[PDB]
Amino acid sequence: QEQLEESGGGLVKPEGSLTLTCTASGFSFSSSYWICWVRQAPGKGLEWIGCIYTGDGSTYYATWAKGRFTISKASSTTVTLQMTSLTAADTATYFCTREGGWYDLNLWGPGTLVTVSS
Amino acid sequence: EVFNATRFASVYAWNRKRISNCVADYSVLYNSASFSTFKCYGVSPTKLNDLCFTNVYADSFVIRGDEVRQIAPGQTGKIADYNYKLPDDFTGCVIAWNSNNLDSKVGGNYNYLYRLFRKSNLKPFERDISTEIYQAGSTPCNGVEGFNCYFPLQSYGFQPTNGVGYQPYRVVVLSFELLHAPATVCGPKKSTNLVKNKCVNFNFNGLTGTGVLTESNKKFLPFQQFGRDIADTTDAVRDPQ
Amino acid sequence: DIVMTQTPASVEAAVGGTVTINCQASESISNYLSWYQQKPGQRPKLLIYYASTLASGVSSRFKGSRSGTEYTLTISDLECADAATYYCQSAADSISDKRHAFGGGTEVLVK
Amino acid sequence: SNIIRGWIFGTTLDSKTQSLLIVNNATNVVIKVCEFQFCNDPFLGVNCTFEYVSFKNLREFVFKNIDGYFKIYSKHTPINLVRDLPQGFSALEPLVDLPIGINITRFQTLLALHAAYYVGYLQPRTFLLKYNENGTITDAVDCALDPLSETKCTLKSFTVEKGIYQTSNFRVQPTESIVRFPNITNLCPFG
Ligand SMILES: *[C@@H]1O[C@H](CO)[C@@H](O[C@@H]2O[C@H](CO)[C@@H](O)[C@H](O)[C@H]2NC(C)=O)[C@H](O)[C@H]1NC(C)=O
Ligand SMILES: *[C@@H]1O[C@H](CO)[C@@H](O)[C@H](O)[C@H]1NC(C)=O
Ligand SMILES: *[C@@H]1O[C@H](CO)[C@@H](O)[C@H](O)[C@H]1NC(C)=O
Ligand SMILES: *[C@@H]1O[C@H](CO)[C@@H](O)[C@H](O)[C@H]1NC(C)=O
Ligand SMILES: *[C@@H]1O[C@H](CO)[C@@H](O)[C@H](O)[C@H]1NC(C)=O
Ligand SMILES: *[C@@H]1O[C@H](CO)[C@@H](O)[C@H](O)[C@H]1NC(C)=O
Repeated sequence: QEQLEESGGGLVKPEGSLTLTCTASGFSFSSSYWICWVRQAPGKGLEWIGCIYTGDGSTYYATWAKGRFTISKASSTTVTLQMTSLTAADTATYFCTREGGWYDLNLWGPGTLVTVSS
Repeated sequence: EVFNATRFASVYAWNRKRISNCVADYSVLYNSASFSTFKCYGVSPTKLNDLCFTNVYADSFVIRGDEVRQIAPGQTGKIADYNYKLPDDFTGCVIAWNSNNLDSKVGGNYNYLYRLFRKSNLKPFERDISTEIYQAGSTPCNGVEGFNCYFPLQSYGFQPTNGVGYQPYRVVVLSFELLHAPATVCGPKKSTNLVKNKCVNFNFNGLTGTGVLTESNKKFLPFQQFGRDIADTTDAVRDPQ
Repeated sequence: DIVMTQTPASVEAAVGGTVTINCQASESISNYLSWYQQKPGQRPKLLIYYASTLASGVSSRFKGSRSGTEYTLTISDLECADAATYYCQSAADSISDKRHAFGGGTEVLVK
Repeated sequence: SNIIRGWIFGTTLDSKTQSLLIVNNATNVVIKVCEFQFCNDPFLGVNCTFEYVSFKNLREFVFKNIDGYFKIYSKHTPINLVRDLPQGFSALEPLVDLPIGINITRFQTLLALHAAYYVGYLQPRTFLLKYNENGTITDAVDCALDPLSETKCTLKSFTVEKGIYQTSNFRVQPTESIVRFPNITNLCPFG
């Protein structure tokens, strides 16, 4: 069935640029307003930041992280990824979730772990 | 009439309306507040009535509630490269308005289609109805349906209660073309009440003369417009009204 | 940006019971509202389509009321599996610009 | 019996390119640009870009194409002669000046099957039209038909008194062109 999957490096240097890979079993070529910028703090909670549309419009970032975070969807085989800059004590867990109708998040992805410290 | 149509064509089969032998007034369109978007990429968004153009082409189709701004020159994307593509040099205007209350039905009506993928990007002002099966290199598609190859046309799922991004939105794009043929569709001409027995500057259908107008006894032939003297001086005009 | 608040996360019940949680926003639009189930150490799940609906594969006790500007959700018959924090998500209503404001959420504790 | 019922004005007139078509119907007249192919017998049986909606009797017509306009002139003076168009003068008043904007180099006529028509040709020729008091062209003379007409043209009058009048200049145009250059010297030894 349709499912979202994620993969990323376990460790990263402070204020270092890390690329977060994402793959989806469903093509979702034209009607996928998916979000992978929801920031799940450890023991505190999730915090949505930005989205992305398949039309290469880059949508909006909500100025939560201003412009230090960007989305560059490579399309191809459901290949989407995000770049981070000036990461400082950012939370480890964040999921690539797909968005359905009525502005919801029907299917989420597996958790990821990143450590800001060296 | 074309804005008040009952049926609207799909994006992959957008209807084109050609206007000729007609005087088009844009005052109603300008003053109509039902339009949620009136951004125009032409020379002027108000001098359209004043400007004179040879022919006008109107393209009407239904797309997603989002990516309405995406309908513009350039702006690479799914709709740009595999649906109705606007040329890089466009002198018309883009009009968008919501129509949820009439064209949206429960159950996700599938009367609206769109082209997902093709071999190459669509050239500007192109209509494709072939809907041939797209291939992804392997091409094991001798049957009706195979792996990595399906129907390139996908049915829109539109719901009134669905988010506005997925809600039905109506876009009509008008294109102005300049050719060697004479102009036949331009704005209305404002005419004032004539004044006689006074030296008044007048513009009688492009005559642009100055003098005193008074009733005449000469019998103009029905096809004739303005008389002349021996020295080729305009000395009589026929009022168009 | 959309600002929002919610009720304190403290929820206590002994055997089942009905506990109401209010999660509201000042400028949240109508009919565009969805909650989720956040099982600790597990993938988040959707339970509602929009405006206190049932979606699919969700118990009939996961209902709510849109009411006025406030948005109240009702959960009943708390269990060990149901003893997970729930999050309320609100989104803007505009084609030109839209944003989401995740809430602090409430945590379910079963005695 | 009014057998003639319209004309076709198209460069190819076989659906290859846009072509003009005029049909004559007692209630209305139809003019279209729509390109279409018709049989070698286009007789009337009893996309598009433009559209218009409108032997005692002799009908005279003049068609021309300048600056993308298909001007039409007509006149229906009663004629009591069946052998030929008789002597006399009758001007033609324009009827339709529709802005067609297409090129025309071929012409066809329409008939009916259960009738003599003359085809003229127009070339740039200066005229000296005589307008009546009401504005109707009652007579006209050529400017190059014969020396008397040329004299009338130069003096801007239909009558010329006795005398000698200079009309135009007689010039012998060059017949052949010759170019001569000195006998060629040795070419460069690129080879
Ligand atoms: C347009 O055409 C009408 C038709 O002749 C012009 O004259 C009018 O004719 C009607 C019918 O006899 C009269 O009752 C009116 O008084 C005439 N004037 C108007 C202003 O209607 C008319 O002048 C032309 N112009 C306009 C602006 O209608
Ligand atoms: C002539 O036109 C009238 C209407 O203008 C139409 O009713 C009639 O059939 C036409 N005659 C033909 C096509 O022979
Ligand atoms: C009509 O078809 C011809 C080809 O026969 C084409 O050149 C022309 O552009 C078409 N015109 C319109 C308005 O579609
Ligand atoms: C008709 O054809 C000629 C020769 O191809 C071309 O130069 C000309 O522009 C055409 N005329 C019109 C009115 O389009
Ligand atoms: C001009 O019109 C007048 C007035 O109707 C008429 O009497 C006369 O015969 C016409 N023709 C002329 C003067 O050639
Ligand atoms: C070279 O010599 C040959 C043989 O005489 C002659 O045909 C040719 O023109 C000369 N030049 C060249 C090949 O440039």
